Amino acid sequence: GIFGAIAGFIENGWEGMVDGWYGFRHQNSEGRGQAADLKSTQAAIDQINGKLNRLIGKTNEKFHQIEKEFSEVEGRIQDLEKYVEDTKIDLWSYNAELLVALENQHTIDLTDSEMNKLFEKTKKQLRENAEDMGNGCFKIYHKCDNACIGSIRNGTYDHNVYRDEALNNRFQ
Amino acid sequence: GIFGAIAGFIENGWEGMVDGWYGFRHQNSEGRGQAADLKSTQAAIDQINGKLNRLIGKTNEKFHQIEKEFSEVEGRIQDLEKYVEDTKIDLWSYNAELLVALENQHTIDLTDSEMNKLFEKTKKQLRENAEDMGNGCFKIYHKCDNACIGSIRNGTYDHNVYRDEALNNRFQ
Amino acid sequence: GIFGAIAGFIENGWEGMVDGWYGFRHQNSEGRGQAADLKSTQAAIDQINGKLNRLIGKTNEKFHQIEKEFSEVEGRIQDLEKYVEDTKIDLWSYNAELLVALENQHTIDLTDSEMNKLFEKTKKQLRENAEDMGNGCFKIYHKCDNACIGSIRNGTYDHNVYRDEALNNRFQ
Amino acid sequence: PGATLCLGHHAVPNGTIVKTITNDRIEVTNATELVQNSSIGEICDSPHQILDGENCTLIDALLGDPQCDGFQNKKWDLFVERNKAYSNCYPYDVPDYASLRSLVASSGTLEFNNESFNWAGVTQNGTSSSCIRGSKSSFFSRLNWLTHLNSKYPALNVTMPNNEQFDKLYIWGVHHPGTDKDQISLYAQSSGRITVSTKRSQQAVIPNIGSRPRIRDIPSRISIYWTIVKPGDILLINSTGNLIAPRGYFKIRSGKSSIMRSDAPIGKCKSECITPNGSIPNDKPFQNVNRITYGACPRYVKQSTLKLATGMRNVPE
Amino acid sequence: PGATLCLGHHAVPNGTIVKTITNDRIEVTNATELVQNSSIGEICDSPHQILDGENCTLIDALLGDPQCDGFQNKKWDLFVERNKAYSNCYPYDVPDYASLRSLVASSGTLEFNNESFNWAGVTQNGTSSSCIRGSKSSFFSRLNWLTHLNSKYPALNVTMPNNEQFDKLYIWGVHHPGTDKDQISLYAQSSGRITVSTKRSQQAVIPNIGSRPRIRDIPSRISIYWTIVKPGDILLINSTGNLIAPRGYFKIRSGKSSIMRSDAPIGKCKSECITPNGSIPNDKPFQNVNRITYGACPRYVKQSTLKLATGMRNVPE
Amino acid sequence: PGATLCLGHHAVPNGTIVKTITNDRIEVTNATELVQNSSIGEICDSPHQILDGENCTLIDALLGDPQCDGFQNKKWDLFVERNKAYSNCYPYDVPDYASLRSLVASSGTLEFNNESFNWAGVTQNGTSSSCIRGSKSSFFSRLNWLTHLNSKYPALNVTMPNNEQFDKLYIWGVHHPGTDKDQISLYAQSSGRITVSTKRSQQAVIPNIGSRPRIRDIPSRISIYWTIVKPGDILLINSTGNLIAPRGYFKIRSGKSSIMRSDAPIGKCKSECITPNGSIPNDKPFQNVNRITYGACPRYVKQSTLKLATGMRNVPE
Ligand SMILES: CC(=O)N[C@@H]1[C@@H](O)[C@H](O[C@@H]2O[C@H](CO)[C@H](O)[C@H](O[C@@H]3O[C@H](CO)[C@@H](O[C@@H]4O[C@H](CO[C@]5(C(=O)O)C[C@H](O)[C@@H](NC(C)=O)[C@H]([C@H](O)[C@H](O)CO)O5)[C@H](O)[C@H](O)[C@H]4O)[C@H](O)[C@H]3NC(C)=O)[C@H]2O)[C@@H](CO)O[C@H]1O
Ligand SMILES: CC(=O)N[C@@H]1[C@@H](O)[C@H](O[C@@H]2O[C@H](CO)[C@H](O)[C@H](O[C@@H]3O[C@H](CO)[C@@H](O[C@@H]4O[C@H](CO[C@]5(C(=O)O)C[C@H](O)[C@@H](NC(C)=O)[C@H]([C@H](O)[C@H](O)CO)O5)[C@H](O)[C@H](O)[C@H]4O)[C@H](O)[C@H]3NC(C)=O)[C@H]2O)[C@@H](CO)O[C@H]1O
Ligand SMILES: CC(=O)N[C@@H]1[C@@H](O)[C@H](O[C@@H]2O[C@H](CO)[C@H](O)[C@H](O[C@@H]3O[C@H](CO)[C@@H](O[C@@H]4O[C@H](CO[C@]5(C(=O)O)C[C@H](O)[C@@H](NC(C)=O)[C@H]([C@H](O)[C@H](O)CO)O5)[C@H](O)[C@H](O)[C@H]4O)[C@H](O)[C@H]3NC(C)=O)[C@H]2O)[C@@H](CO)O[C@H]1O
Ligand SMILES: *[C@@H]1O[C@H](CO)[C@@H](O[C@@H]2O[C@H](CO)[C@@H](O[C@@H]3O[C@H](CO[C@H]4O[C@H](CO)[C@@H](O)[C@H](O)[C@@H]4O)[C@@H](O)[C@H](O[C@H]4O[C@H](CO)[C@@H](O)[C@H](O)[C@@H]4O)[C@@H]3O)[C@H](O)[C@H]2NC(C)=O)[C@H](O)[C@H]1NC(C)=O
Ligand SMILES: *[C@@H]1O[C@H](CO)[C@@H](O[C@@H]2O[C@H](CO)[C@@H](O[C@@H]3O[C@H](CO[C@H]4O[C@H](CO)[C@@H](O)[C@H](O)[C@@H]4O)[C@@H](O)[C@H](O[C@H]4O[C@H](CO)[C@@H](O)[C@H](O)[C@@H]4O)[C@@H]3O)[C@H](O)[C@H]2NC(C)=O)[C@H](O)[C@H]1NC(C)=O
Ligand SMILES: *[C@@H]1O[C@H](CO)[C@@H](O[C@@H]2O[C@H](CO)[C@@H](O[C@@H]3O[C@H](CO[C@H]4O[C@H](CO)[C@@H](O)[C@H](O)[C@@H]4O)[C@@H](O)[C@H](O[C@H]4O[C@H](CO)[C@@H](O)[C@H](O)[C@@H]4O)[C@@H]3O)[C@H](O)[C@H]2NC(C)=O)[C@H](O)[C@H]1NC(C)=O
Ligand SMILES: *[C@@H]1O[C@H](CO)[C@@H](O[C@@H]2O[C@H](CO)[C@@H](O[C@@H]3O[C@H](CO)[C@@H](O)[C@H](O)[C@@H]3O)[C@H](O)[C@H]2NC(C)=O)[C@H](O)[C@H]1NC(C)=O
Ligand SMILES: *[C@@H]1O[C@H](CO)[C@@H](O[C@@H]2O[C@H](CO)[C@@H](O[C@@H]3O[C@H](CO)[C@@H](O)[C@H](O)[C@@H]3O)[C@H](O)[C@H]2NC(C)=O)[C@H](O)[C@H]1NC(C)=O
Ligand SMILES: *[C@@H]1O[C@H](CO)[C@@H](O[C@@H]2O[C@H](CO)[C@@H](O[C@@H]3O[C@H](CO)[C@@H](O)[C@H](O)[C@@H]3O)[C@H](O)[C@H]2NC(C)=O)[C@H](O)[C@H]1NC(C)=O
Ligand SMILES: *[C@@H]1O[C@H](CO)[C@@H](O)[C@H](O)[C@H]1NC(C)=O
Ligand SMILES: *[C@@H]1O[C@H](CO)[C@@H](O)[C@H](O)[C@H]1NC(C)=O
Ligand SMILES: *[C@@H]1O[C@H](CO)[C@@H](O)[C@H](O)[C@H]1NC(C)=O
Ligand SMILES: *[C@@H]1O[C@H](CO)[C@@H](O)[C@H](O)[C@H]1NC(C)=O
Repeated sequence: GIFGAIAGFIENGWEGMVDGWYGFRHQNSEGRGQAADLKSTQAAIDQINGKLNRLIGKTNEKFHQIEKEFSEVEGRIQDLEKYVEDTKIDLWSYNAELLVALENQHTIDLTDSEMNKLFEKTKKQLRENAEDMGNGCFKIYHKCDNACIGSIRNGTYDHNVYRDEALNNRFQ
Repeated sequence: GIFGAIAGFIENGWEGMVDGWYGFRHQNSEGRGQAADLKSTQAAIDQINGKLNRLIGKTNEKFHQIEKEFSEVEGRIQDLEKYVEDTKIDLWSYNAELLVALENQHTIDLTDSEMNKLFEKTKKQLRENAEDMGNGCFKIYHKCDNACIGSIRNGTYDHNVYRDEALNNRFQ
Repeated sequence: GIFGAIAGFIENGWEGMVDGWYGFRHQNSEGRGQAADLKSTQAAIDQINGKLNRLIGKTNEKFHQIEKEFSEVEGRIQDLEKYVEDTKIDLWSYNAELLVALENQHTIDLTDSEMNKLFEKTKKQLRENAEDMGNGCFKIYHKCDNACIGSIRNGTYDHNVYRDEALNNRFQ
Repeated sequence: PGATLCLGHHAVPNGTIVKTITNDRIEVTNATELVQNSSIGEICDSPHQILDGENCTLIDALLGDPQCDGFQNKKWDLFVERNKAYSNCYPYDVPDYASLRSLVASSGTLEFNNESFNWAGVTQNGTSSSCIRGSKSSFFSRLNWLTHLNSKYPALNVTMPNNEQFDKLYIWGVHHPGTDKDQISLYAQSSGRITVSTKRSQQAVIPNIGSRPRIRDIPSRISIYWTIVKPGDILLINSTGNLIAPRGYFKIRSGKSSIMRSDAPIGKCKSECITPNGSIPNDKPFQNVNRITYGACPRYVKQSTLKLATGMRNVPE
Repeated sequence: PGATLCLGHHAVPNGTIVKTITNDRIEVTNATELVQNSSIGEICDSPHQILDGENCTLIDALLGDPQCDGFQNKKWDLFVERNKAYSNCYPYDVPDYASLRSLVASSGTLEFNNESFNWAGVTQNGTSSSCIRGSKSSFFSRLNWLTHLNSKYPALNVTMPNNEQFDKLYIWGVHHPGTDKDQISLYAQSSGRITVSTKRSQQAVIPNIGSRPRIRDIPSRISIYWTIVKPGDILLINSTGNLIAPRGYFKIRSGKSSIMRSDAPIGKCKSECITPNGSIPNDKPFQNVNRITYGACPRYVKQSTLKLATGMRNVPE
Repeated sequence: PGATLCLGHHAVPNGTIVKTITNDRIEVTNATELVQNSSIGEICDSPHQILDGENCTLIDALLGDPQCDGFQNKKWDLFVERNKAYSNCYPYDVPDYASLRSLVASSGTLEFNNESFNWAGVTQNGTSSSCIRGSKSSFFSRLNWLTHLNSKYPALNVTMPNNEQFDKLYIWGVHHPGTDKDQISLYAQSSGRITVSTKRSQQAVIPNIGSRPRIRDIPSRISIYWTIVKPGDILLINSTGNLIAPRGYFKIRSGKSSIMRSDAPIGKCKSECITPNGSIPNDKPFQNVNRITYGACPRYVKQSTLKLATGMRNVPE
């Protein structure tokens, strides 16, 4: 991925997370748990559904056309009819090949981006109370119970509440 | 956006900024103000103008071609003439649709990138004298008058001048 | 570049580095040196080779087709044969032009991304022992001899060994 | 002690390989197929009005081959021409056969209106044992084989004005006798002329006498021609022998009708897209079933499969 | 107290909706239209040399229809053929009419050089009341209607060598009399032959006698043919009746000339791109005005609008 | 003192300019050319079986022009037709010449099987001084010029059944005498008829008498026609004069064979892609050498160069 998160500084995915595409795993004093992040999951799904919406169920109507199979040798005109159809099929086959390759590259990059976005969002939320371990995990330098973890996942974490405790543990 | 700045950690744009695409808003002891960043604005405009330069005013010359409207029923040859033109129009309509969709996606991402670039550039400039609040705003932990703000916008800010004052305010 | 590293916060490339695409330059107590990073170099080369693999040596076989040069004026049928071929050539010329422009834009962005990835990887490795100077260089706040520099390049740098020394030098 | 907060993404045990710009084989959590590669094996009779030609080609249904009498005045969105179809009337050919078949198929109708031509002085309704209808010698239902009366073939000069608001399609022919003996026997003179004209067009045909290989014991041949008469114009037939006369005109329309060669059976189902292999679903944008299609159809491509990634890269364990 | 430094981007109160790969409706600060959907309603007479055919088709200007005498020896980049144009001379047709019209339009010139053929023994300059020029019975200006002299039509055998450095285009014809009486009246024998040949080509036509519906009281018809003579080759005309002779040759050139059917008026303006609707600007890469174009034109597409984003995403308030 | 650790990338002193979506001129460390713009100037004789026509067109090799006797029964993947080729036998033309040349070139073989036709009552093996073979007057090797015997041309009515498992291609012709004197001299009657038919097709030709410009002192002309006979069908030839008879049939096949006009010499080398300019390498996906190609070839484009970046942006010093 072009952002370096998925298959990057995040070592691997979680087969155990089945209610979301992105999420949090925590270990604190009350145990260890898992929770999916709905907003980032929805953001990736909406973009992929936007791709599907303009590729699926959008066929054009064609009716009377040219003949494309021939039982007799005819020469010039039949050569042109065959050449016209072979030309068209090759150009559409090229369109289809390029389309899928471009879309898949973009899909991998956009899902990698959503993972990086959630990581950056969480990092800025923690301010001076945590340090990036480099593998997608934050070392939080204060007691952070389940309500505290839930406040980070909900976006309501107030870093000033724990700042004095965290700075003391960080900078010994 | 794939970088998460525009319509991302930056809540909304500034309708009040009319001399640039990207810029700074500050509040200090001398008041609050606004200033556009010319280099990042120019970088985004140059790339979009590069797109326009190869799409606008680049038409090909065609002269004598095939007939495309018919008043009489003729059969085989007319079927082929109509099929050739319908094939061509569909392929060019596909080209035009895909072109605009790809370019617009890239334009949104490149303008999002230029916003992220300016944010990262400013962040590194401030070193240990400021903290990212997470909404595109920096909390600067020292007295920073208009000349001090102007030095950040000009790229001449010397972090060592204020480091002792900032570290003292940051780490109480 | 869309990530802002190459031709961005990295001022220029190193003509003196001929064994890799990305690498490290250091100055410490034992001197100053240079070393290429193989993994990031290989990552960029593998992606470009993936592009070349589906563009080079993949031609289709065509045999008997239509005539494309004419010595006599014939009228309707010759008009169609010429129009069919001119239509095909224009669509393939468009395909080739768009293909190269898209691939080159992606190649510049992916090589810029690999540079940014290596920078971010090194930054997280240093934890609180170094500061980003903003030009792709880290100021390391502890004595870091050649073995210490080599541990950073190898990914085996233990930040806890130097943390007390670094924090003392950083926060005077 | 503090806490650890780890950011991550999901993964699946059953990934799917897709292609990208940089990699021909990369595994994502999920994908969807963009190339339809199967048909249900039958042509659904909805929503397009299907006409199964059975043993009849469209041209044979047009001329009035005896096995095609059930097709009189029928209409269709898609005429399905079976590969088993065969002719069983007087031996004939159509110069530019493909164009007549195309324009009738595109018109989508075999509506025929009888007209009373003034064939004064000749014998009408000639028949042949090569064209049996009801155990008797007969002929194309829409054509009138004119021959001599009392060993006289007086010159024909007949008009038929088009006072309608639509175009008329006239099907007529020229009989090529096998021998000069047959030419005398049928038309009482050594050589015929046929001139069919309007204010906009003229068609002149001379019969070509000679032995052709026998079909149902007939060494002669008929050549089929057609003429379109615009409103306010007039059909003028001027002949001194060998004329296979029309019995009226066909309505010629414009619309979405066509013809398809297929051996697939007709089924009672609904499908927008028809191929000679049968109907195919049209949810996917591409298909590799058949380059011949009718209706709202995916575009034919050479690839048998194209997987569109619908999830992130799969990074297990 | 410190300070706060906020990074941001602009926004506008009047955004524009565009499409992307992931969204069919997303608002950006500004966009530009890539599909030209309007014309000024007139064909600009610069920079292409326009020839307004008015009441004359190109073929009628070629043959010399009396209302087309002002078009003699004219040249054009684009010949504009009006839908009101009508023929007003002897009734004629052109086998492969579309090809003759195409090759003359592509040649871009009606330059005609008279040549003196040796029509020894026949009457020249036949006329008809169906082709009035100056209140008198006349004929196509570039064609020579030959008839009998003293009830004799001696066989014609005439040559015309091409000693020029360019190709010659010869227009000639065959008269199809309405009756055998007319055939005798005009050519003094029961059947004509016409053979027009060079060292590279041969054309042989037999007249077809028969009544056609009358146009300006004429039941006869002329069929128009053409022959190209290369430098160093020779035109050989060999006929025993019914020959509509050429009066010379047309220069046939190669270049950028063409023909367009249009009813739009000609205006005094400048525009590179011409459509039957009128001239259109060519700044945009695509257009949905007309699939028929001439000049430096945007490419025809089915879409009526395609908005190219020229600014960032618009995020107001 | 600490240490400084700088991250960076390489650069080169000799960059290459490429195009992107946003920039027409941007310098990268390296690029590769995607448009082949050169040929080696010769057509490699491997891996495709090349047949150098030399002085012979394919049609002249088909009919049996004396300078083409070495081409009898030859086969080819690509027939190379030289622009210097010229005919040197009886003057002839082929209606739809391009189609006969196309179907024979696509068939890829001149295998010819002699058949014994029963030309009872006529003189065979007519010759002409316009077609010299071995310093004697001769004729097309695959054609049989039939003329009168004892001033009698009895009507011909000959059959030749196709009892093989493949299609037969028959080449025959019609002689157009220059004068009525020649018609009597050759065929002992004033007008000929030719009818060539099968159970599926019929072809009838009438000779057209008239003077054509002389080629090798011959004012007459032959017109070449062809007929394909399916297995189980029969060829029937029915003529009373002017028949240029076939001596047998050609095998007609399906495959990858074709024909190309070129003056490039044949070389002893290997190359999948052939153009009239000569063989070109096919490593690149596009080429601007020639729109005419044969084999595994890059696609023709209008651009003379397209540089694909294979390295990062070059940022020196
Ligand atoms: C007073 C007097 O002397 N008057 C003279 C007349 O007698 C004379 O008429 C001719 O008389 C001879 C007598 O020997 C003969 O009967 C002529 O009739 C033809 O005969 C041949 C030989 O049998 C026959 O050929 C056979 O045809 C069949 C097929 O037959 C049909 C069919 O297709 O079913 C019969 C149809 O009625 C007929 N259609 C029409 C509209 O008449 C067609 C048609 O003739 C063919 O399809 C055209 O090819 O044929 C089969 O093909 C056998 O293989 C074949 O041998 C002809 O069919 C008979 N012709 C007719 C019209 O019936 C008879 O004309 C007259 C002229 O000679 O002169 C008077 O003075
Ligand atoms: C000594 C002796 O006896 N000599 C004999 C000759 O007399 C004889 O000549 C024929 O004589 C009869 C006498 O009754 C008659 O006049 C013949 O002339 C034709 O007459 C018919 C009947 O009126 C006429 O048909 C009418 O044609 C007009 C249109 O007229 C023009 C036109 O288009 O304007 C007149 C043009 O001059 C003419 N063009 C040329 C080059 O001659 C054309 C052309 O004939 C037609 O366009 C061809 O279709 O016609 C209108 O169409 C009316 O509706 C129609 O009734 C013919 O036009 C007259 N033909 C001519 C050539 O003028 C006259 O030939 C001779 C042969 O019978 O035998 C001698 O022994
Ligand atoms: C007892 C009695 O009286 N019987 C009568 C016969 O005599 C008579 O036959 C005719 O007799 C006259 C006598 O003056 C004459 O010889 C006729 O022969 C033709 O003569 C002309 C004039 O020279 C000649 O034209 C020249 O042809 C050459 C080319 O010659 C060839 C060639 O192409 O090489 C010769 C070939 O053999 C011939 N091919 C065949 C298959 O016969 C071809 C062919 O004829 C042409 O290619 C067709 O265009 O020609 C050159 O073109 C000169 O420029 C040209 O002047 C003809 O070629 C001679 N024709 C033949 C067949 O040889 C002779 O027929 C008979 C009929 O009048 O009536 C009896 O009662
Ligand atoms: C130019 O040359 C062609 C070719 O020779 C001639 O055309 C042939 O004409 C003859 C009649 O003259 C045709 O012969 C007929 O064939 C029919 C089909 O024969 C096949 O089928 C039967 C069984 O149905 C087999 O026994 C036979 O072996 C074949 O396999 C027969 O049904 C006919 O028989 C009937 O008529 C004859 C004749 O009166 C009676 O004796 C019989 O008892 C029976 O009633 C007949 O044999 C032949 O088919 C034609 N061939 C082609 C290819 O068309 C042309 O006539 C000639 N042109 C001129 C002007 O002469
Ligand atoms: C094969 O059959 C066709 C069709 O019947 C014949 O062609 C017709 O020939 C007749 C003449 O024989 C033509 O009749 C002429 O029609 C002209 C146009 O008539 C219309 O316009 C007039 C007013 O201008 C109306 O009054 C009339 O009702 C029509 O609406 C008339 O102008 C002619 O009149 C002049 O000539 C006659 C005859 O001499 C004089 O009596 C008159 O006073 C006047 O001077 C004339 O009536 C008819 O138009 C032809 N029809 C077609 C479709 O072409 C062929 O002749 C026939 N073939 C053979 C060989 O016989
Ligand atoms: C319809 O009209 C055409 C055109 O006039 C006639 O066709 C011409 O017919 C004559 C014969 O009647 C042909 O004349 C022959 O030309 C040959 C080529 O001449 C060129 O080359 C020679 C040198 O080889 C030069 O001297 C000459 O100037 C030319 O440049 C000559 O080789 C012939 O000469 C031989 O025959 C004559 C006649 O017997 C002898 O006197 C000579 O000694 C010599 O043996 C001859 O001159 C002419 O080429 C034809 N022209 C065309 C264009 O085909 C038709 O005949 C006529 N139709 C009818 C039915 O009459
Ligand atoms: C189109 O129809 C017209 C009229 O029906 C045909 O004209 C007619 O042609 C016949 C000949 O086929 C003429 O009969 C002749 O009668 C005279 C009597 O003197 C005689 O000399 C001839 O031997 C022949 O028997 C008839 O008079 C004539 N009618 C008219 C009004 O001219 C015409 O032939 C038809 N054209 C075609 C191509 O069928
Ligand atoms: C091409 O032109 C040539 C020459 O001009 C034509 O040849 C000529 O044809 C006529 C017949 O149409 C011949 O006249 C005949 O005269 C004899 C006298 O004995 C007589 O028996 C016939 O009834 C007829 O009147 C003439 O002699 C002849 N000339 C030559 C030199 O052969 C030829 O017919 C033209 N071809 C075409 C297709 O128009
Ligand atoms: C196809 O071949 C057949 C048979 O070979 C041809 O039929 C034959 O045609 C000739 C006329 O060209 C007939 O000869 C005639 O003989 C009578 C004797 O009474 C006489 O009146 C005539 O003047 C002529 O000499 C011959 O009888 C006839 N044979 C048969 C069996 O009918 C036919 O002409 C050929 N068709 C073509 C288009 O070449
Ligand atoms: C995979 O994607 C397709 C297309 O959106 C969807 O129908 C299918 O349910 C997806 N599979 C899973 C397991 O979500
Ligand atoms: C459809 O029919 C064509 C023609 O017979 C055949 O080549 C193709 O394999 C068929 N495809 C399927 C999916 O049945
Ligand atoms: C241009 O003319 C065509 C043909 O009449 C018509 O269909 C189309 O609507 C016209 N477009 C404009 C913009 O006038
Ligand atoms: C190839 O031949 C064509 C036709 O003569 C010519 O236009 C073109 O310039 C040639 N190209 C090369 C590379 O020789």
